Amino acid sequence: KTRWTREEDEKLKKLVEQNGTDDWKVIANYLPNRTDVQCQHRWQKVLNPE
Ligand code: NA
Repeated sequence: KTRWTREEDEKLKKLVEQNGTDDWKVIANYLPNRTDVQCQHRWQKVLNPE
């Protein structure tokens, strides 16, 4: 239940740009306390502000 920080969002965006989205476990590996699913969901949100 940890809120997302701007630094996390930026890291998330760059991690996806460099690695792609075929493996969310790779992306999550670099975001402490964030799982693959949490990273995919956040990414979808940052792409289109709900
Ligand atoms: Na993680």
